[PDB]
Order: sequence, then C-alpha cells, then structure tokens
Amino acid sequence: EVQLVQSGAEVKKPGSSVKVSCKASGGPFSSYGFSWVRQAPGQGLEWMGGIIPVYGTTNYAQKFQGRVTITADESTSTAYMELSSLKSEDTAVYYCARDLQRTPMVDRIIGSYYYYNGLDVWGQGTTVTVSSASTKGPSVFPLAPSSKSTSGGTAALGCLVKDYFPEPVTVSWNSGALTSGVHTFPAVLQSSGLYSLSSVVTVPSSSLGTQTYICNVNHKPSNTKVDKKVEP
Amino acid sequence: SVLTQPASVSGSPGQSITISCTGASSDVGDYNYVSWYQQHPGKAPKLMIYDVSNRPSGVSNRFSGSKSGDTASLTISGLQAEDEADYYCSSYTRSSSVVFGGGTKLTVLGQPKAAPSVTLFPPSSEELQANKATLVCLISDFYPGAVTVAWKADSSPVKAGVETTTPSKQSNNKYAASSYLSLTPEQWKSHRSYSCQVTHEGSTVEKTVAP
Ligand SMILES: *[C@@H]1O[C@H](CO)[C@@H](O[C@@H]2O[C@H](CO)[C@@H](O[C@@H]3O[C@H](CO)[C@@H](O)[C@H](O)[C@@H]3O)[C@H](O)[C@H]2NC(C)=O)[C@H](O)[C@H]1NC(C)=O
Repeated sequence: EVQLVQSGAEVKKPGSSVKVSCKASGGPFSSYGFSWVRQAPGQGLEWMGGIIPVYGTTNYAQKFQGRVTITADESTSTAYMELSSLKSEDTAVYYCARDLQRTPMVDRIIGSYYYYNGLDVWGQGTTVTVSSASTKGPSVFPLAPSSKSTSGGTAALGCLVKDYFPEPVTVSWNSGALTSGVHTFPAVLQSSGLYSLSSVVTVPSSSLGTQTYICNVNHKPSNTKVDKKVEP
Repeated sequence: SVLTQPASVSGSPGQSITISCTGASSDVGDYNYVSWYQQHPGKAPKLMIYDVSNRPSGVSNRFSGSKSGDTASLTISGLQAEDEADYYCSSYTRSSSVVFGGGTKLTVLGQPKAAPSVTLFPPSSEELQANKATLVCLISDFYPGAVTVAWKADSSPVKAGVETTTPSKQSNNKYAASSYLSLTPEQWKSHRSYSCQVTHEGSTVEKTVAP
C-alpha cells in the first residue's frame, strides 16, 4: 500500500510562513490528486487546496486564496503546502491526503482543474503552532503532600511546571524509577501565551519521610532541566 | 457552500445509527462526488464511504451511504465500541471544490459512570519565596469527559486567575482535567482557606487547602 510521510512539527511567529512536505513513499504519485486538509484542535476538517502533478494544476479554497501555495516534485514524489501571513487562527494539524482513483484524462486542461472521489490514503499529520510568544524555560515548584506518614491510605505529591513555551515538556519521577501512580496533566494555555501543567504521583502515606521523591522536568526548546525535591 | 452535520449522535451497542449530511446535492446534470470519513483521536481520517453508495475494500459492510434530495446519510448497523469516533462528510461541487462537514461525534453508550478523584495542592514554600502562588486542582478518572470547575475562598466564589484545561482521555478510557488558580502571596495567606469544587453529572466533589 501507499504511505504519505510528512515533515515534523513547526512553530512560527505571526506574519511568517510555513512549508510542509508530503513524501509519497509508494507508487501512485504522478497521476493522482493530492489534497491538503487542516484541523484546528477540537474542530472540524477544512480543505485548503489540491494539486494534480501530471497536469500541473492547482485548486485553492476561497478562504486561502492569495496566501496558500501547493507545489509538487514529480522526481522525488513529494508534495508541498506553503501558507504565508500566518495568524494565530492557523494553529492546526495539517494533513496531506492522496485521492482514491487515478485522475481522468483531460484533453482541455483548465488551470484550476481538480477532481475528487475520496481521500483514502492520509499522512500522519503535521502540527503547526502559530503563536507570538517567545521561548521561555519553566519555573518548577514542588507540590507538598497534604497528608502525613501516619494518616494511612495513600498520599499525593507533585510538581508545578509554570510559564513555559513552547510545548512539550517531559516530567519523570526519580529518574524514571517511579512510574506507578504518576499522572501528568495536559497543560493549560494562559492569556499570557505561556503554558502551565502539573504532574503528580499517588504514593503510599507510609512512604512519606522515608522514600525520596524528585520530579525531573525537561523542556528541550529552552534547554531547561530542573530536578525538584518534594518534601512534606 | 456548507455541509451541515449533527454535532453529536449517540447509540448503544447493537443499535443502528444514522448520521446525515444536509448540504451539497446541487447542479442537476453534474454528478455527486460525496464521501464520508471516520477519525479516531490522534489519527488521520479514514475513508469509509465515497461515490455515495460505494465502499472501499477493508471497510466493514455495517457502514452504508445514501442520498435523497439535498441530504446524504451514513448508516452504521450493529454499533460496536470501536465505532466511537468523529465522522465527516465531503462533496465536490463546481462552485466549491470540496467541503468537509462540521463533524459528528459518535458516542457508544452503556458504559458505567465514574466520579472524579480530585487532588488539591497548596502553593509551595519555594514558590511563595519567589513572590508567586498557584493552586493546583487535579481531576482524574471520571466518565464521561464532561466536567466544570469552580474555585472559592471562604465560601466566596472567585473568577480571577482561573485556567482550566479541556478533558482528555487517559489510557484506561476515562478522562482527566486540571485547573489552576493564580494568586499573589497576600491573597493566599490573608484568606482562611481555598477550595476546588468539581461538579460531575450533578455530583460535586470538593477539596480544601489552607496555609
Ligand atoms: C521538466 O519540467 C519539470 C516541471 O514540470 C521539471 O521538474 C522540476 O524538477 C526539479 C529538479 O530537476 C525540481 O527541483 C527540485 O526542487 C527541490 C525543492 O522542492 C530541491 O530540493 C531539489 O534539489 C530540486 O532543485 C522541481 O521541483 C521540479 N518542478 C516540478 C513542478 O515538478 C524538470 O526538471 C524538467 N526537466 C527538464 C529536462 O527540463
């Protein structure tokens, strides 16, 4: 079968542009229509444009006319989508998807010609985050456990990862040793444009004051690595 | 041209269900390039129906499509738990060259309820030394993923500085969410206590911290 391989994730400031590649790692490429569909988080699918490489023709949705450009490379079997004048509303997952049937033979080719039977082969998607915030390392604060070592049952402790950008961050406990009861929550996007999340472990109360608990926060975009010891 | 789709449909296992695209059928002598897609979270859409009554190889015969007038319909027979996903319809017109519908979230009912396990943390001493304060309220293991959070300080509701995430499915088919309350160190120790109330399906669980 056919596989569509897309480029990695992208982060852009507003007003800039982004170009996503779509490598058709299979047979079809030449006589097949390729479409570019984006999907905002928690929203519906939106088609931006399509291209037929053999005919050198493109068709763009009226919403993206003027700032979208879809090109093809017949040699390497690769498709491209370039979106300029990026706005924060363009933050979405961008997919490239081939059509299901070979294009029909068109003797009189319209420059905007395109066909659509159905997109059966899709790529893995490319996340494009359009913000205006700058890269910032997070401040890591402990979340001290409420209960004591004699209160019985289980206790909860964690770490607060505040005011960082961009995603993602990774939080381990005891250098990857403590993996049970760990619940790292999805980050929140504040009005300032920075993210904030928390990760917590549900530990036996009798282990408080006996087992050392350390959270390992790693934010690669800012080269920030913080080891914070959480104590009662 | 816009294709309208029900925002949500719900059925039980064994039940049959019909979603309905109610957009493009236009342009009388032109043909109907109508198609349907299924999309699970974090994965690419999957072509289930095209060409409106046709179905590609490998797709279960429980899915079928039809169209009457300006309304197309996707019928799913013998609902299974794996069918719970998002569904979209599409259509090619001369005017607009494809239009993906708004989408329909299909829910497979019958699953048991689950009250949320809530943990609330006071601000650290290390954070207060930096002249900042943040309350961490963590919501875990509730079913389904619909919940709302209200913060209070000594029975008085507070709106300023509340940042709440959207629910997300865990690895155990239950959902999780977190809420953050930002405060100055004066507002934290001047008040008597702070509470995070998590109301889920009318049942409210509460936790309280104090300096
Ligand atoms: C005949 O015409 C076609 C256009 O229909 C020419 O194709 C073009 O081929 C060049 C390479 O020969 C492609 O350039 C490449 O661009 C990528 C970046 O996308 C770059 O990394 C490569 O190093 C290379 O420069 C070009 O994209 C491609 N254009 C299209 C529209 O497919 C072909 O070269 C022509 N051949 C002759 C003999 O005239």
